[PDB]
Amino acid sequence: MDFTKPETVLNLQNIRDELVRMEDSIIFKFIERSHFATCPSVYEANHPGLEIPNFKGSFLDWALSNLEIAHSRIRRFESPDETPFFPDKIQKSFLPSINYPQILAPYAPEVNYNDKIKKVYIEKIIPLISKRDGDDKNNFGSVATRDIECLQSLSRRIHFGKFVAEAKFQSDIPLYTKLIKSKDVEGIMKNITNSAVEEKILERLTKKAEVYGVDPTERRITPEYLVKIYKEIVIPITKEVEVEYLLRRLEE
Amino acid sequence: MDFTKPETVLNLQNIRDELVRMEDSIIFKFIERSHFATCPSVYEANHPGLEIPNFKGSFLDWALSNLEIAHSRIRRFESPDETPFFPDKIQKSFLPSINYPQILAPYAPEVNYNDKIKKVYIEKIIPLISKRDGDDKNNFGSVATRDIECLQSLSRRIHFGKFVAEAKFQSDIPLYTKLIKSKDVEGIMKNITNSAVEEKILERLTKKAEVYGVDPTERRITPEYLVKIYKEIVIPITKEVEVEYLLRRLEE
Ligand SMILES: O=C(O)[C@@H]1C[C@]2(C(=O)O)C=C[C@@H](O)[C@@H](C2)O1
Ligand SMILES: O=C(O)[C@@H]1C[C@]2(C(=O)O)C=C[C@@H](O)[C@@H](C2)O1
Ligand SMILES: N[C@@H](Cc1c[nH]c2ccccc12)C(=O)O
Ligand SMILES: N[C@@H](Cc1c[nH]c2ccccc12)C(=O)O
Repeated sequence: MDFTKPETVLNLQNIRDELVRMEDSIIFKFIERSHFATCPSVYEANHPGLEIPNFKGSFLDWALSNLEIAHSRIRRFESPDETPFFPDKIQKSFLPSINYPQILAPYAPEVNYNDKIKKVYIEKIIPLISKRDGDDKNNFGSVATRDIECLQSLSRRIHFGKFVAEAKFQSDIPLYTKLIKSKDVEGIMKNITNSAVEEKILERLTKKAEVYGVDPTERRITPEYLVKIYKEIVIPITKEVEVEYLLRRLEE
Repeated sequence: MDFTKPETVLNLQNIRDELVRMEDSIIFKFIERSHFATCPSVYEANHPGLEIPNFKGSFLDWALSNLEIAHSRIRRFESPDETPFFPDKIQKSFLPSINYPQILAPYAPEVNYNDKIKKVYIEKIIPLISKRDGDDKNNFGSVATRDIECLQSLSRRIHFGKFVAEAKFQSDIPLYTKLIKSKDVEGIMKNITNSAVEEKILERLTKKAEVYGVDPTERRITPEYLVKIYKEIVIPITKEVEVEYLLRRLEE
């Protein structure tokens, strides 16, 4: 799977292989975040103890958005597989453009669930993966930066749906063209769901969590929780992006 | 703790013991609700697909209010520990009155947070305890009825604050009389907060959630979430009722 070989990019298998390598990345990232308390204050927008000059949002917010700006400048978002958590704040690259062939539809950047991911991450995931409950009054930076690692991997993974979505469309235009004109969610949802795969995925996760989540010489990550996270969130939103991308596919 | 032994009712310990038995009730209720999707449509007031003849409100609304009426008739609300979610719609009992001695101040019925509880329950709790996200197009009744079980236990528990509040007042009139005339929230808040207890509570919850939330032969309820719910909502609003009841205590 290379971005300058549209064929390898739109291959459904190659895509799944890539999602797989990501499983480990996410696990690792979770494991790292697991070393710190939940740190409520990091996520509170405009916390009194952490007022950020000219900024409405959370500590995490500041850190993340800033990083997105810096990165935007060095071509981060002109890569189709990277969708910004703060699209309203990203500048243009001061580096000559990498001219990636179009592999997706022109509106792809507009398909963007980060808003959700971030909320669910903070509300549902954190409680599952952190040591204690409470503020680690002098690790907010440590926590935030890690949070961002998680968030950027989740977003990459999830937004990969677009590639899958496109891949599936391509492979039976009529079936999908029919479904899309109809705005037949349930029908589309039915066709993209492939439970067999979803299941085998949760199986790997459980093993990985077992072997990675424990010092081989315990439980920095709970296998059940890792499954829960994926099963309830990761995989549901990935599909949720496929339908979305699909509805607008015939668009224009 | 018997309602016809004012002394056992106003005992701070007996009261805490009763709040404890409730922990399990709530857990059980959560666990039951956990079997179904979030079912957005149940909570939407006047949903097009579920228009209820002569009724402005949600499906849940209809079901709950109706039940409150029926119950009111058979003496439900003349019991001090039961505070109505729909006080504006409850009738009088067609059964001879149980004549409970006054154990609380006369305005107690007026101290009523259901409005909040219901909103927070729907917005914050549901997302934490349900299987999937989405409408289970043919379980709205199943979901609603369960929702009501949760709501009625939460409300009972939370409004128990009044009893605690009264209990504490009684045990140092001057301190509180002083505080109340002053409208000294923070002072009152400080005196009723007893972190030690709050903490031991969250400890039990975590264990219970572990043992109850899993088939002993998993995770119908997440221990962390159960704590979150209590820590963030249950316990905060219970206090919020104690101050409220307290401010109006000297009233008249
Ligand atoms: O075809 C696929 O492989 C993709 C990925 C997906 C996931 O989230 O892992 C797995 C199974 C499918 O039901 C969906 C979602 O599309
Ligand atoms: O004295 C008490 O026992 C009550 C109950 C309470 C709770 O919500 O559990 C626990 C501790 C106190 O800080 C408050 C709230 O008053
Ligand atoms: N992988 C692409 C885009 C990219 C991904 N992550 C980044 C972070 C910073 C800058 C660019 C990127 C590239 O570097 O060409
Ligand atoms: N426990 C009281 C009041 C009560 C509680 N829940 C009820 C439901 C319906 C009718 C009455 C009640 C009684 O039954 O005497």
